[PDB]
Amino acid sequence: TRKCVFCSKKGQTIDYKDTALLRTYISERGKIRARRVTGNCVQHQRDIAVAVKNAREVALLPFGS
Amino acid sequence: PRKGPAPKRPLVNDPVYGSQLVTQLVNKVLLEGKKSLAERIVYGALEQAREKTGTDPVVTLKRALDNVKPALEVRSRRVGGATYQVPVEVRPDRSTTLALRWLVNFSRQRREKTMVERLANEILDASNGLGASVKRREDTHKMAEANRAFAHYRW
Amino acid sequence: KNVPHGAAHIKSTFNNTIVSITDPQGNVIAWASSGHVGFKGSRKSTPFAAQLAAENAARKAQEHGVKKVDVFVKGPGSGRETAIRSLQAAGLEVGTISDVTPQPHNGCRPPKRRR
Amino acid sequence: GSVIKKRRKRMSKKKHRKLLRRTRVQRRKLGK
RNA sequence: GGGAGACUGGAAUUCCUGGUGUAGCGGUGGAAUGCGCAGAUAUCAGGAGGAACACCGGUGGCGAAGGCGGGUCUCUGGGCAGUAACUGACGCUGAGGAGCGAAAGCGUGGGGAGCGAACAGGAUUAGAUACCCUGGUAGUCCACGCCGUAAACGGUGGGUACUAGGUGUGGGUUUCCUUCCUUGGGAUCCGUGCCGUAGCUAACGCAUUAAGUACCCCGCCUGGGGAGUACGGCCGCAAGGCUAAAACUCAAAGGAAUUGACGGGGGCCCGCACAAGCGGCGGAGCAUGUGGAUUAAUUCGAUGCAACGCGAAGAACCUUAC
Repeated sequence: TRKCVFCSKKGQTIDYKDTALLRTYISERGKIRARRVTGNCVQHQRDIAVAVKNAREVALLPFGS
Repeated sequence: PRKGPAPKRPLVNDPVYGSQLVTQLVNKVLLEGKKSLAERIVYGALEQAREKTGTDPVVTLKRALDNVKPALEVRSRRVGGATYQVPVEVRPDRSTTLALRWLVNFSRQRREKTMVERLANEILDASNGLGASVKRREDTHKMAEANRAFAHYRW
Repeated sequence: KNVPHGAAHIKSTFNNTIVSITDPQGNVIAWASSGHVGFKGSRKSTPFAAQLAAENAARKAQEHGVKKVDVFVKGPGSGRETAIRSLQAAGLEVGTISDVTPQPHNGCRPPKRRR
Repeated sequence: GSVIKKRRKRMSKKKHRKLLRRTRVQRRKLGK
């Protein structure tokens, strides 16, 4: 299991402004990846999910491309 | 065939023409357990072809078998409520024996009143690939490559 | 009508296979369903019927002069691949195989179970 | 445990339910 | 994802309008009811309306139990760890009583896309008030109240202390090789799973989250039916709920495990079982046997595989039993 990226002391703040960072964590069909594929902790996983949903809301990411 | 592959009986080399091909041919045209009859029949057809085309019989028989060669057989396998026609590659020995069966049957299908010339005529026309056997073999490749869609079952 | 490029919509369910050639704007040129070829009842779900319908529709569309086709496919698996081969053999150039099958996001309610 | 006891109880209950269903109007009239 | 209120997003289904466009679409084990040819299904563009929130998403989180996941804002309850500054036994259980309490149901006013009791045809069947197909009202939704029931289950009431360990996950504080990048490791408090000691049990199993060792308090049981029924009473608009017997009748009703048998339950392995091949039968005539029908009798026996060139390895008389 890979370590959580954001659990490092030098990780980035999760935000829906940044689209490339969320582009990292979505699949080729626009779906959100699981946390077994990434290995990030539960908390950071849910922040990523909420950020992706907000980005879809404000029309920055496709609704399942 | 449940336990494993069964042994294959070795072929006996021909005493006159010295080829397993002619003895395989006489065995496939053999009927009623009378080797003498079919044996003199294949001798008659061989000499008739030799005197007609004036060429080497062994090489033209190999030419005929190459021209009646199948490539990819089709076999039915049961799945999903239906039997699907999966294509399977064929090892050379089975292809040769079944092509020889084809040519013997088609020689029997000729209607010139006696097979001692029917089989020779089939040999000479298969050297040109002008008989019905070669065209139907082309039809066999037609079907085999037409049903290539079932290339994923690999049965 | 003469159109160089178009598209093909193939809808395959557990009961039928429907092929329709259209313009890139969606206007239909010709269609051929699995029962229009001469199959009645349960037989119009088999891959043979899909092949026949696909080739018939492709030939009618080619009579209108279609050259290259982008195929959109839909529905469960009855005659998808067989239809693709039938169009590719009838004389049409495939450009892209796109599978656009509707997928609800937990809306509406499906019917009950069959017992 | 087994289900035989449960179905005995359900059979008695269903018979009582049917008996109640059969005579609602008569019970209403007679009670008042 | 504990709760309440308001605003709001996208996919999909249905419908309406307008293009292209033809004769089928739908459904099934197979079909037929059904929808079309008055322009269906299909495929483009626009509009209306309702309901539920795919991916994250799990043996993971929260809540006293029911139960709770599209997004944002406003109000609000509970828990955990650290410091231990404060009060000084202020604790536990709690008959009655009150509050909350899935789904269905009832009342008043809206809403109604999908689904769907009751109800109609179609199909199967010796009949099908069903399973299968086509439609379809209440209902499912919202606002405000009633009823108060479930396999409301961990079939395991609440509080406290003690009793070998091994191994995952959720939340938080600390010391040490330390790159302090790092689940490096150890220590520690609260949860949540798996396996296993002693001990207990009728066995199955429980086993630091005990069904083990002990103390306090509440609830419940005394053979199976009759029966959670009748009577009386309280509650409710109604359905009904709650408290709760007797006459009579049986010599049993039950829990756990064992051995066979069976399954329209699975998993393996064999056999001319299939597969690859050769030769036949069902086609005509004839010979034998049988069923069926006449007859005075057409003697009797044999009826899937495992009877039908079988008892019969010898019916002109004799066999012979008709």
